[PDB]
Amino acid sequence: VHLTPEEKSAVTALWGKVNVDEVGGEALGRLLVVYPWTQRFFESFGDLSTPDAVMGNPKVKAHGKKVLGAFSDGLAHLDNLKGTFATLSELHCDKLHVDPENFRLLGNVLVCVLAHHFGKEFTPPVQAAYQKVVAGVANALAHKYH
Amino acid sequence: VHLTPEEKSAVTALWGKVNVDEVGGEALGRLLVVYPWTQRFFESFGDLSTPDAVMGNPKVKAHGKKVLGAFSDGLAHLDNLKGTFATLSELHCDKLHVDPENFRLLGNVLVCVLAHHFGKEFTPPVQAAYQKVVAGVANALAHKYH
Amino acid sequence: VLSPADKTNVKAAWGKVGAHAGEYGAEALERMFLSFPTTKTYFPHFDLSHGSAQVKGHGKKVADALTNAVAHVDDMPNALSALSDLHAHKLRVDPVNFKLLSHCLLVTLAAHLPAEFTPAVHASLDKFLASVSTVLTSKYR
Amino acid sequence: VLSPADKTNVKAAWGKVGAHAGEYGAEALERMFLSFPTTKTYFPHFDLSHGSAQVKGHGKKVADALTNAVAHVDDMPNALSALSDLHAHKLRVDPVNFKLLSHCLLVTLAAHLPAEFTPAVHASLDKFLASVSTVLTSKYR
Ligand code: HEM
Ligand code: HEM
Ligand code: HNI
Ligand code: HNI
Repeated sequence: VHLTPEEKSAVTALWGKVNVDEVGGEALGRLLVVYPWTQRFFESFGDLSTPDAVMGNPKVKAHGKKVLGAFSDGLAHLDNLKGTFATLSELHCDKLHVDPENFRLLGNVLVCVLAHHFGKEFTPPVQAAYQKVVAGVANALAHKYH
Repeated sequence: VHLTPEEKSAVTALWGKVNVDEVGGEALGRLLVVYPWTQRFFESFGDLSTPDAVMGNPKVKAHGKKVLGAFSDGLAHLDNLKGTFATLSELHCDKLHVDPENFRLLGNVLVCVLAHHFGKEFTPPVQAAYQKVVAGVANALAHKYH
Repeated sequence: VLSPADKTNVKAAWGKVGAHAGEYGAEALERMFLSFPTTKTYFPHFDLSHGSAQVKGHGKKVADALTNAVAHVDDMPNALSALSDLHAHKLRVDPVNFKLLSHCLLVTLAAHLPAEFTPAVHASLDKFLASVSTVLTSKYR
Repeated sequence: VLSPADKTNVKAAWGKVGAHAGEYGAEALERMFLSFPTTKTYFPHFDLSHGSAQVKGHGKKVADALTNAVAHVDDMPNALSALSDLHAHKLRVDPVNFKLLSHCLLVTLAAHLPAEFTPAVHASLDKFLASVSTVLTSKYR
């Protein structure tokens, strides 16, 4: 999982430029558009029938903020992701019944959203560092499943 | 992964009844038959044209025995699979250029071979314990890749 | 693509299973829930207790669908059309799980077909279950 | 299956890529080798470091193959037939790796197409690359 100090600094530097609320809504929305079976968890969110219906859905946006908010907090604990996300892992398993494959899909979409936003600034080495991060976070969220 | 005392007991108990020679040869042979692209590493093993040629190949059987022998030794290090397989991980990465997906394929084939041999004795809980082991060994062998 | 040789191997193997299919389906589900606990996230509404009648009933349905797919191995997309609709539009099971059930079905067949589960038949059954999985996920997006 | 809208989206996006296809192919490979080191096991004879002439050349070949797939989007199994043979019988790249290159291609396109890479286009491109991947692994067994 773990990153070099060069990679940790690259992750932190880029994230300082990230609007977490906005990127969160964008990432969750794109997840539901690109992999539409992931909509199964969000029947109570209302209209998800078109890409625009999904991306601009107020509840999708609100939940995206919440999810990436927790992600962002976790970036302060890259040495202990499993501990950091233990209670959320338990919750997603026991209460929400969310297949952990969804965490991996979200990670992939998030990397795409960062690339889209930052363009050439999202260099291959920076991508590699963030790939380590999203893999680590997905693995951490999957860890307490039983 | 992380085995419970009960699962560790079940794994060791079944393994004491395993003919490593037979099971090793069967597992590698079936890997090459069921997922024939895995033959790419074994051009020097000679005739691999038909299932019968693969299963009866002396180098396949030799090399299956060697692999499962190292697997067997690893079972004495269940709480530190990454440490014990660190040397072989580097070897398979840097010297042999073996895609770690191959470790996962072999694990699944091994479980099939054990089920084929033991029949009803390979109960769902025993399978579940062995799935944890083969996953752990595959992850350990992939851990030092770079 | 399933070869003519594959189809022969699958039909013969499933023929040997015969009326045990329903039982083997339930066993494969039990093996899947135990070995791959994340798959239980699709059945929180099920009773998953030991010997669950609900799991047994579901195993029968899965088995019957596979039996029908074997009988129509030349035209599986059409045979499994309604089932493909159901998984894509309602159940929405992530595609990665189909490999997990397929493996557990293979393991179940191996444990019950000592003479029949040759390397060649092993290969054909694996291809068949992958083909079924492909059809069942063909309408997901 | 690619929808009419998918095909419109893929053609429009690849059209915007235009003369940069080869460059983006090389960049996607570089991204893959750095983000997913296991993929390097298939190129032990390659210089894989940044600025590699071998990677640049290979990038062009991959891009050209994708351009041809776009041109024959309704007949990709036949258009990519020789390439599918090459991967199945010679190179024997494990099928799991095609998703890795596909993701890195998407990331590359996202980084270069700010206006074009909408969520709908994103979805279509992902489906397209998955379809190309399916064709390239269709003859493995
Ligand atoms: C070869 C693969 C599979 C086959 C042949 C199959 C077949 C079936 C069948 C026949 C039904 C019942 C349809 C009906 O009652 O109208 C069903 C329902 C269902 N399947 Fe699948 N299935 C497969 C894979 C999977 C996998 C991998 C999962 C999840 C891990 C899954 C989850 C479900 C669920 C949750 C239901 C609804 C059960 C209920 O509420 O009663 N299926 N499937
Ligand atoms: C969309 C996916 C892919 C496309 C379109 C593609 C296309 C190509 C093309 C056009 C060639 C050159 C064929 C020739 O020289 O006759 C090639 C070769 C090759 N590909 Fe693929 N490929 C894909 C995926 C992959 C992946 C994922 C890997 C490994 C991780 C891979 C490994 C190789 C290797 C090792 C070669 C030989 C390179 C050499 O020796 O110069 N390919 N591919
Ligand atoms: C595709 C499904 C899915 C994914 C990929 C996902 C990925 C993530 C990730 C990955 C980075 C994080 C950090 C995260 C964090 C959270 N999720 Ni997730 N969640 C998902 C489905 C949910 C659902 C469903 C809820 C409950 C929402 C509701 O209706 O209240 C949820 C609720 C939460 C909550 C609020 C907890 C509570 O209500 O007590 C947090 C925090 N999450 N989710
Ligand atoms: C792709 C297939 C492949 C798989 C799945 C695989 C899986 C494993 C597993 C998984 C349980 C283990 C424990 C293992 C252990 C070993 N392998 Ni693997 N190996 C594989 C391809 C090789 C090859 C190739 C060699 C070299 C053989 C030779 O001819 O020299 C090898 C050599 C070895 C050796 C001998 C090392 C030495 O020379 O000192 C050991 C031990 N291994 N291999």
